[PDB]
Amino acid sequence: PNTAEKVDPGYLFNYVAVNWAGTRTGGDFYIPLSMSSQCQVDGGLDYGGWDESVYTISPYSTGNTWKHYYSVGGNNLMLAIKNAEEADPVNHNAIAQCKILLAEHMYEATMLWGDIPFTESWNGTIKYPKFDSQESVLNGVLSLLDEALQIMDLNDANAIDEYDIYYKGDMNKWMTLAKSLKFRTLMVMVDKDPSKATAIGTLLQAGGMVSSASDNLVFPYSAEPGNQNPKYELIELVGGTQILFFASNYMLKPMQERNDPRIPCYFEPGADGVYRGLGNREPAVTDDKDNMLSSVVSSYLFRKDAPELIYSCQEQLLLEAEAYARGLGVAQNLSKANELYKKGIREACAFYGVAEADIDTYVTGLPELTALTQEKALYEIHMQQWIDLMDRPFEEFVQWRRSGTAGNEVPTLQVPEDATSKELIRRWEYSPEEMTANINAPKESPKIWEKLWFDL
Amino acid sequence: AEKVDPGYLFNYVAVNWAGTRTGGDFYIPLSMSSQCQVDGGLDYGGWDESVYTISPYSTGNTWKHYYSVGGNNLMLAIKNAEEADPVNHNAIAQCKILLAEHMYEATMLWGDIPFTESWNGTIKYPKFDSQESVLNGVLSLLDEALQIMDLNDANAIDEYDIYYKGDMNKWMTLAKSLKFRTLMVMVDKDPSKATAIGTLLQAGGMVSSASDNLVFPYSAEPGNQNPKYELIELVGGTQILFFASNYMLKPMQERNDPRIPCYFEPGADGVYRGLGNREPAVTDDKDNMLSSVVSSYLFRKDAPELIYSCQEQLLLEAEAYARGLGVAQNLSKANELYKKGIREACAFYGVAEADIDTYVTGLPELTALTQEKALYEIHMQQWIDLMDRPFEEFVQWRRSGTAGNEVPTLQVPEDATSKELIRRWEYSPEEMTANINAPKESPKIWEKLWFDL
Ligand SMILES: [Cl-]
Ligand code: NA
Ligand code: NA
Repeated sequence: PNTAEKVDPGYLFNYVAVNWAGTRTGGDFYIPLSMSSQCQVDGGLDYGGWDESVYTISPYSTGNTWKHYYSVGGNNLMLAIKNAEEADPVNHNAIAQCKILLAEHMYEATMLWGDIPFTESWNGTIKYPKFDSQESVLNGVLSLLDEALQIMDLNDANAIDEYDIYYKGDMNKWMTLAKSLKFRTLMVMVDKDPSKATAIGTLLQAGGMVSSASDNLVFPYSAEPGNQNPKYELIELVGGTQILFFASNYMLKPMQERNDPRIPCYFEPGADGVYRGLGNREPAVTDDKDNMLSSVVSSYLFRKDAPELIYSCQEQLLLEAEAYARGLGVAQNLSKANELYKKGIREACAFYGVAEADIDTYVTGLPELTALTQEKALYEIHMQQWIDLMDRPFEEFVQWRRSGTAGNEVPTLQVPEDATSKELIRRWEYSPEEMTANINAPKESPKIWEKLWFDL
Repeated sequence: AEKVDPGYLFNYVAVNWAGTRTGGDFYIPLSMSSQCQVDGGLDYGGWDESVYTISPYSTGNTWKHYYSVGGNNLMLAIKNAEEADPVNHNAIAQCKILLAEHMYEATMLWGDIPFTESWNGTIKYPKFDSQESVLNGVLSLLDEALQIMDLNDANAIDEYDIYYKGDMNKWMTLAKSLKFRTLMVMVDKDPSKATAIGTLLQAGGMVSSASDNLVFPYSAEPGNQNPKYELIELVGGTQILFFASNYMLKPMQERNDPRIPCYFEPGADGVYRGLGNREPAVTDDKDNMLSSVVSSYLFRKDAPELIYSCQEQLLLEAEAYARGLGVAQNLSKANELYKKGIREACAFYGVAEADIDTYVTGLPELTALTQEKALYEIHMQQWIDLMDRPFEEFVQWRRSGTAGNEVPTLQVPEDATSKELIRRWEYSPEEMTANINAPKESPKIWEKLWFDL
């Protein structure tokens, strides 16, 4: 923490950004979350055959991911903040930028592990930091974001700019993002802490939150060697043919019932031109000539320059729609909900490259939320959220758990047949290094089916 | 996993292997635990590995490299080369040499490990082979490589061979040298290897000049920078994490070794001075560094990662002649090779020719020493050569002596739990959990491996 000397905040910020994206798109994160959440499937043991399909998350995967949030990301964001505080002139915007990423790092960590270190982390005086409750951590996330919004200065050109790969130092975009991450985090907490409804309402009244694609928080991979999306390498190592990630029936069937024009963007068809999916661990279907008849996840999503989307306007717009449908700090309003639902679906389809005319057709044909019961309207919003997040398995897993209380999650999932667990997965076990080295860690890790605080 | 280019896989392995060897989860554990370097105390480096606390992530990441990243893909590359038309015999040789070297490195950390049953679809949970099996397996792979290799076939891994660009004469020279090195590792525990060592010495054609070195060339190009540079950039670009160990510096000073300025930076007063394990780095009242840090030049972006060197080879040859391993004991020959190896060592680190001459001139002739004292000086030169190559250093230190006569003599770190010097690593968490044929308990870090007496 204080062992390092003078380090440029921008260098550190970008190092964190690159490794964070590398982590989110890596095999020790993307695969566990996609296969365990069942938003994708592995095509059985002959193909993907991922242990994570039956809830076996490797201790290397938890350790590598944990190492990123605490050593690679957290430690260096804190260091960047310290250098920005100590600079002359004080770089207020750099502090805001770094605090927003730090907030998002701790948010992601607690949504996997629940109770985790935070308040005592990155402290030279504390050898072995205590574990904070998820409730503490999530309120800590909100505080960081509010601290960022307070210290930020839109009339100061000084910021992390050349080393800000997200927004190039445009503090209006960081402001817009910080508010949106607040809103998202509040939506995560509001089932367990209903008193958050008020703060949600206040943000909805204020506006100025992520609303179009230019506002997206996205890490841009490129074709340049050295900045290629790790997902490409994953497929190159098995010959360049995408035979590891398959269309899950939990994803494809709802899309087919709604005639969703994203199907060709999310999946490749079978050899006959037909899109067809698979259950968890169901063997991929081939003909006698060994042609693939099952749908695989689109190879386009595993290309070298595939972007890594961290927070999107679709995501925001469908959450706003949900808030109005549920009347969270605002009067229940299915008219406004419908407007935002339609808008979110348009931005979703646009992001994945659906043609304008096909978007129009899809959105036109979808029932107005106005014409449904509040219960059915909310179900359709939740389903659209589930559809939106197939290629964003971390957000998907949060979304699925958040979507319902007392077994009413959308969509309804079955426990994988060959899993030890009798119940659906709800969290990750703690990393081996933290369990060994930290004397203030739990002696025992909670089981993977034990709900986290936010999850009812 | 279907049709894949062997060259693509080979290069992917090479890059990640170098990335692993120069990474903080390998270089730091080995340098700090072996005590060929020190951390300057808790205010500076403050590395847990100084007190033998090797993280379960570090063992897991390293293990993952040898088995998943390296081994699995080398096997896959070999399979694709076997199935190609025409059969790419040289690619197979190239891949087998690297695979041998991967298993060699793994057994020298963990002892008994999977090998014969690894990378097999029919075997869920592979058994652990004895180190003896693995090391003989390493020799077999190298011999298989030398046999299948074809010097009249232009076809090989060339554009994707970052080491030698497909020059199979260099791979031949290397394979023989790795055999020799591996035999030297085994000969204390298995003295019958002396004969095979003798045979290789008679034949020659082993690594002898810098162009023969197996080295991964990092560059200034973003995307191929040495991880050690990033490590120092993250703490401000000033090298305050790796410090001169007294176990390294003092022997160099008593011999007036001209590598001192290449290995270290002097203190602010121009004096080179070292530190004990975990000893706090010394500063003046003005906060200038008076202790010697490891040279920042060694942490530059294009610092090469040396995997097998001609110094290393030449000092081992010198040792073999000094000990009479399959050849008649011969301190004249040993002296010739010792002098030669020291010259190549100093040259590698950029010592000026005149200063090399002075140093080698001033060193006693092995001829004029007892065989015991001559061997001690060879061992000390080997220890000096490997400061910035901590994996090889740790092998070297353990191999250097039997029954507590290692060179140099080391003390156990004060704040370590262990009562004895470190000898191995504990097994990775994933392998202990997932493999039902793994040991229930990991051996303790002070329990000698098979080769180590
Ligand atoms: Cl900048
Ligand atoms: Na829930
Ligand atoms: Na020994």
